[PDB]
Amino acid sequence: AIAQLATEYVFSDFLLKEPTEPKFKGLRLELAVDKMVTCIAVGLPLLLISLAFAQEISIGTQISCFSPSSFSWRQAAFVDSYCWAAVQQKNSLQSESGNLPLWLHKFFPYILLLFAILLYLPPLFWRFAAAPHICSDLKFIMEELDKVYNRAIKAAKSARDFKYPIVEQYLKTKKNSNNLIIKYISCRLLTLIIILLACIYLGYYFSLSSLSDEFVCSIKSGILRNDSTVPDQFQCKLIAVGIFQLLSVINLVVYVLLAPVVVYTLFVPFRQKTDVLKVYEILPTFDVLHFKSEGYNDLSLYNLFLEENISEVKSYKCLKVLENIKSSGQGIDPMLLLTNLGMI
Amino acid sequence: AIAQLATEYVFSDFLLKEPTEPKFKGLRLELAVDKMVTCIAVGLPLLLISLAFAQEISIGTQISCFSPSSFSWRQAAFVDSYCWAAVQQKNSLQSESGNLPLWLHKFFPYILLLFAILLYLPPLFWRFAAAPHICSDLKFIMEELDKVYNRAIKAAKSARDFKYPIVEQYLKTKKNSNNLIIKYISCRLLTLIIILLACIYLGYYFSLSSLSDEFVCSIKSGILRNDSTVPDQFQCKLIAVGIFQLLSVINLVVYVLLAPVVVYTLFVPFRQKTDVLKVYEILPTFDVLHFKSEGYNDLSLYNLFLEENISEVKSYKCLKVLENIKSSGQGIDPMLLLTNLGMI
Amino acid sequence: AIAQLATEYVFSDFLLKEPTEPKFKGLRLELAVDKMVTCIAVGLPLLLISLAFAQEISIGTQISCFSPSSFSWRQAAFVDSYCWAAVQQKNSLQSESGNLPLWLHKFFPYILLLFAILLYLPPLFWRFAAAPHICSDLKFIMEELDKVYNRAIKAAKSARDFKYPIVEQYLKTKKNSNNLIIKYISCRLLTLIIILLACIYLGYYFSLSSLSDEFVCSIKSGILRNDSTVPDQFQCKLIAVGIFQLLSVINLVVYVLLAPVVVYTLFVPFRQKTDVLKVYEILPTFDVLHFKSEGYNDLSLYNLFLEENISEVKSYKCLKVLENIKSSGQGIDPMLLLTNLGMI
Amino acid sequence: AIAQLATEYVFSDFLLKEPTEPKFKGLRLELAVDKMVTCIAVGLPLLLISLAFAQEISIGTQISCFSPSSFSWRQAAFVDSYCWAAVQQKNSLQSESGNLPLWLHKFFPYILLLFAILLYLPPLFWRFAAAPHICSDLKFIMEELDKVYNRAIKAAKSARDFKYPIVEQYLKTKKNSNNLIIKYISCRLLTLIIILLACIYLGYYFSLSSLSDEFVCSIKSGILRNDSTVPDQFQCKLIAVGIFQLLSVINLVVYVLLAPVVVYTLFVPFRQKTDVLKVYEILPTFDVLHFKSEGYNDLSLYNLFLEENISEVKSYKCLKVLENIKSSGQGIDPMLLLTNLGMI
Ligand SMILES: CC(C)CCC[C@@H](C)[C@H]1CC[C@H]2[C@@H]3CC=C4C[C@@H](O)CC[C@]4(C)[C@H]3CC[C@]12C
Ligand SMILES: CC(C)CCC[C@@H](C)[C@H]1CC[C@H]2[C@@H]3CC=C4C[C@@H](O)CC[C@]4(C)[C@H]3CC[C@]12C
Ligand SMILES: CC(C)CCC[C@@H](C)[C@H]1CC[C@H]2[C@@H]3CC=C4C[C@@H](O)CC[C@]4(C)[C@H]3CC[C@]12C
Ligand SMILES: CC(C)CCC[C@@H](C)[C@H]1CC[C@H]2[C@@H]3CC=C4C[C@@H](O)CC[C@]4(C)[C@H]3CC[C@]12C
Ligand SMILES: *[C@@H]1O[C@H](CO)[C@@H](O)[C@H](O)[C@H]1NC(C)=O
Ligand SMILES: *[C@@H]1O[C@H](CO)[C@@H](O)[C@H](O)[C@H]1NC(C)=O
Ligand SMILES: *[C@@H]1O[C@H](CO)[C@@H](O)[C@H](O)[C@H]1NC(C)=O
Ligand SMILES: *[C@@H]1O[C@H](CO)[C@@H](O)[C@H](O)[C@H]1NC(C)=O
Repeated sequence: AIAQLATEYVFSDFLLKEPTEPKFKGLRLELAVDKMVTCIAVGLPLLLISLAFAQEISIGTQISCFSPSSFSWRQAAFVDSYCWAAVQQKNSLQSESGNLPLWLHKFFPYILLLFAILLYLPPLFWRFAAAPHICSDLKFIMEELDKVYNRAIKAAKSARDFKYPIVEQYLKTKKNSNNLIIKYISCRLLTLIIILLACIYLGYYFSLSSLSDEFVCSIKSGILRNDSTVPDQFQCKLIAVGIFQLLSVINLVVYVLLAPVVVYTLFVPFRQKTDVLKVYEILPTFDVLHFKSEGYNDLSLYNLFLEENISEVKSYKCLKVLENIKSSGQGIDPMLLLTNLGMI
Repeated sequence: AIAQLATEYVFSDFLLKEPTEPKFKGLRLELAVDKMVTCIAVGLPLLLISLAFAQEISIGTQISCFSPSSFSWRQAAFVDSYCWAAVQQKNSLQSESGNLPLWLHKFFPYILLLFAILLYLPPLFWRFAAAPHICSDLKFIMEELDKVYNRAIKAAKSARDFKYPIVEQYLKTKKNSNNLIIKYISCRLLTLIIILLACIYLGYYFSLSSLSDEFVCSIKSGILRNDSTVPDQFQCKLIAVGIFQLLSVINLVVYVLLAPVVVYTLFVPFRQKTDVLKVYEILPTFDVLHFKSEGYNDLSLYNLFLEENISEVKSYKCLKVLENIKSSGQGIDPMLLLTNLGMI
Repeated sequence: AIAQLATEYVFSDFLLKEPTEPKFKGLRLELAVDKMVTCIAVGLPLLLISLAFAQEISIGTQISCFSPSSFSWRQAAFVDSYCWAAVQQKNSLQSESGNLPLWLHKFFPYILLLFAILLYLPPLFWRFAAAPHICSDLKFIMEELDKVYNRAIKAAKSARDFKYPIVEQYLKTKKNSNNLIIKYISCRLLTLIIILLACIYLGYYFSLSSLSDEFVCSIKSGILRNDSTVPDQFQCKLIAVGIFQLLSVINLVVYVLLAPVVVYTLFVPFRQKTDVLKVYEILPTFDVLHFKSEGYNDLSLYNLFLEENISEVKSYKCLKVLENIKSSGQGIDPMLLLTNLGMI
Repeated sequence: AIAQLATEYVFSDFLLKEPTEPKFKGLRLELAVDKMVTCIAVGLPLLLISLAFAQEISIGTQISCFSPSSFSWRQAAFVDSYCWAAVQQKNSLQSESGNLPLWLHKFFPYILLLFAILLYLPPLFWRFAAAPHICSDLKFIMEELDKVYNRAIKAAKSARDFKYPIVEQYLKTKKNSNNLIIKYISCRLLTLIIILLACIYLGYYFSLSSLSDEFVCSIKSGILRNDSTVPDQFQCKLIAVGIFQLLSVINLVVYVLLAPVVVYTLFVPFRQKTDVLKVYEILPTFDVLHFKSEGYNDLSLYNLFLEENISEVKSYKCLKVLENIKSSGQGIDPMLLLTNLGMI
């Protein structure tokens, strides 16, 4: 049913499942824009395939050949099945557009599934090769931030009654290596390349004459060759090709809307904005240094992932509360922090 | 079965699922009127699609063409499938109303699913882009309110035997920025625009002549062109078009009933009523200031979400009990609060 | 299968599911008579729809038209499907009873599902708009009653070795406002109105001539108009209309049995009986005042919901044990209470 | 499949599900004989319905009409479906036995499902109206018995190193009111009445001539009336009527075996036997009084439910161990109790 496919592929959490494992607990490991680009680019061809054969849009078989009236039921079934299998054998069928449109019309679901798989591959490579590396580091950074917050408020609480910037040094180190960022821009670049190839294929397929689904087929190989009761050629038509083209144009539109999103995603430093650690600079136990910007290096990628997963950090939430209050400038940062009383 | 679709789409918790995650625990993050508008505007086209092809309303195929009596079973099947695929090819079919009604009749389920998806998109954008931002802030506000209540009753209990309005300052800050409110009114405005476009389409479709489902179809392209045994044209009829129109008028009625609800939702300040924090003004540890009204700013949105999710706050419940008792004015607020004894 | 539908709609907990949420834990929030009225009025039309097309009661298609013998299989299928779609087009079919019976016969499942949905709507509005408001208040009242019981037995225990009637004042306040009660009687009144409209429709439908399922149909629009091989008119019959009428009379009987139940439910003060708080009057820490009767106000509704959900209250259970023992009058209330020793 | 229905309706826990709720934990609330009577009287008609249409016992359609040889496939299908729908219209069909056997043959599954539902109704009324009332009281009685046992062994333990019979007074009070017992005998009496009505109907139906499934049917209303190619009348036969009668006699046999069980259940005092509290009379902290017998009052019903659910009571188990040992009379009750050492 149409509504079942709708639920399964947009309303269900299709490709939105969090990693079912206690190693990454609440950690996203895939940027929201990347998760939605993957969800679209993968589920749309699948949702389109499932629609192209919805039981109410499909009239029946995928091909019909119009055997003569003298032909029995089973002879007509033979003609249909033979021509269906004969869209490959170029000698049997004669089509005005060519044999390539026939191949594309028969194997359109396979090609869409191929595009879905190829578009799922880069997110899979990211989830397996580079997601744990960033997950461990991000979990460590969040733990260290919570610890420095607790120590800062404990020092402030003792005042109301070591000191090494380890996380800052770790991020300074991340500023050097660029392995994770080249992995990220490589998976994004393969996603963009496959999306553009899919756009090219879908634009070509939609550009077909729309009469290329009608091909002349001749069951005259083998012992049927010099047979006389069988006519020389049959007029076959590939049903559901109009549906294929109407769905291919939808896929092409969505993909050419998605490609600018991927291209923008490709520029990872430009997206690093709203410096997340700047809110921590108001802590005594934390050095006054953001030092996170301007590079095609893993530091910018970590900045993005921190900007995403930082809302889970309670200390960040309270510090951002104080920072927003500081916009008015009524009281003072350490006083409001001591008032806070939120170690964990 | 009809009853299965009924269960799935009204009696089941379709699109009423709470976010399956411990980040938002009992927090709604979608106003009840917005949740019901989404549920209706999305499930109704899906429920209608599933009904339009219920096994007891569908007689069989979606098209029937009445081949001549001389035609065999398979030749008639070819005529049916050819004309079904030929509602697209404008050269083959001749219809009094035009080819556009034929397109709309064949692809009515697809268009309804498209409307369902487009109507689901703004709630999805709200759930992903702006729901966590409001969720963290609302959870922090509820925690701070419980904390101030506990501190107020502890001070009162010590009397029977810091002091910074942090949440008030946070809300004062929210009064300034308007990012969340423009996100909210933007998703609501896109919902209204898509609902109005769906109303326009459904009113047009229902306005079709009701004989536009009968089209004359000619299987005479290719080698069949100069064939003589095949008649010049066939009288095809698109079954289940009357069902499509009867369901389109239902969808249009429900949508023109839903559009005023969305328009009213669009006026977020007007809906901010029954000042929820006013009940907290009777606490000594809480400054005597509501300061939440009159603006197209995120403060009004936060007021709505607080009015919704505030029933989960135990301190709010007890304070509202005292406030309602105060209507009689028998005793006194601090005495009844000390009697209360409900820290958590 | 018949037995599967039987299980699903009477033997399963259909529409008897407790709210899957920790906000209301064991709280009913829907009076037993209201829950059963909803279950009947909603599941009966669904159970009837599912029966009307049980695979053993359905002979096959919903319509049969008796084409001539010369007509091929596919031509007869065209006649059947055309007339099925032509019960709408009033020009094609000529029926003695009229076109309205034909519409009602084709769309009987849709009309029953519509009645099921409309009858489910008021309980849904109650569950979403007014159920949490009463749930929070009822949970607070139960907690306060358990607390006053514990304090009374602690005072009695200290004797064997504040004092503000907060819940009594809260109920006195509830005695004033009538928002919840007008919401309740409004949902009940809409339920009664929809039940009466369903009774009217089902009584009309069952009153049909029982030969209105036989209609004369003419496939002579379009190019078939002046065709000669096709006969002027076909004798079609809507199968499963007798089943529809036999099920409509069952639905009408059950609904006219249900309507007095809803009318009685409408009189909420009359149903407030067996004063539940009267059992608490034997506590020293509880003022000697029931003060719950005689009004179209939210207090009577709260009395009903307390009478329903009060069995979950342990203190109420023990107090009712003592009250029943007091019928004999052998010992004394405070002595038996001290003996009780059931703080929680 | 037959074996699937067998599993579902005898081997599965069909209608043996414990109440899925923490209010009644291990409490039966339905006497074993009543639970089995309900299970039989409800699942047997359902199991019979599912068997009457098992895919291997059903040859195909439920009716076959033997159109002439000249009739096409679709004309014969029309005759079959018309006569199927025409068992209702008394003018069309002429049967030797009458139209009532035809009605009963077509709607036999519906009538069996109706009997299953009506037989499920009294157990449902008991489970909803009177089960919680007895559940709370029984749980309280079990808790009080465990408490009195603990206090008795604590007094005995202190000897080796208040005093109010509250549960006895509660049962003395139960001896007065008869609301629960009239509810119980009323649900049992409705069960017996419905079982007897089902026996009457099944004995009548099985008494049919077994040729009443063959009826003469005439498709000659409407424009077919004066038609000549259609014969005057068709010989239709309702297949699966022999299966219906063979299953109706099985249902009747099981029901006339079940009716004496229900009649015996109706005599609730006679079933109150093996005085369960008599085992508690050997406790010092428990008064020496059974006081539970001889009445059409709720006390006898509570005696039955205690006899059923008392095995869950650990104190009862240990006391019955001591009572059985006392049959030999070797030692002494208080000494063996002190030896016991089973407070909980
Ligand atoms: C990502 C964006 C740019 C994609 C836009 C669609 C492009 C790729 C589509 C739309 C129209 C298409 C063309 C339509 C027709 C022809 C003629 C044919 O003999 C060769 C292919 C060719 C030349 C197609 C190549 C692909 C094409 C240019
Ligand atoms: C939201 C509310 C206002 C929607 C009401 C339905 C509207 C959009 C519907 C109802 C009747 C419809 C009209 C009916 C007939 C025609 C004639 C046709 O040649 C062009 C479209 C046109 C002019 C339709 C446009 C859309 C229409 C005006
Ligand atoms: C709730 C109770 C009162 C419902 C009882 C059923 C009522 C509503 C039914 C039973 C018989 C029905 C009538 C039977 C026949 C006709 C004649 C027709 O030309 C107009 C409708 C009319 C007049 C029906 C109106 C509805 C009706 C009166
Ligand atoms: C619970 C026990 C007593 C049930 C035993 C089955 C009874 C109810 C059955 C068995 C035989 C049946 C009888 C068989 C034949 C006829 C003749 C018919 O013209 C009227 C009904 C009547 C008179 C039946 C009435 C019901 C009947 C007496
Ligand atoms: C069929 O007959 C033709 C006659 O020209 C001949 O050339 C060909 O070889 C024959 N093929 C078979 C399968 O006999
Ligand atoms: C069919 O015959 C006609 C005769 O006018 C001719 O014009 C046309 O080209 C022929 N087409 C084919 C497929 O041979
Ligand atoms: C059918 O023939 C009749 C003859 O009177 C004519 O009036 C009508 O216009 C014709 N219709 C078509 C579709 O040719
Ligand atoms: C059928 O013909 C007979 C001839 O006596 C006539 O009485 C009857 O009215 C006719 N019915 C129709 C439907 O024309």
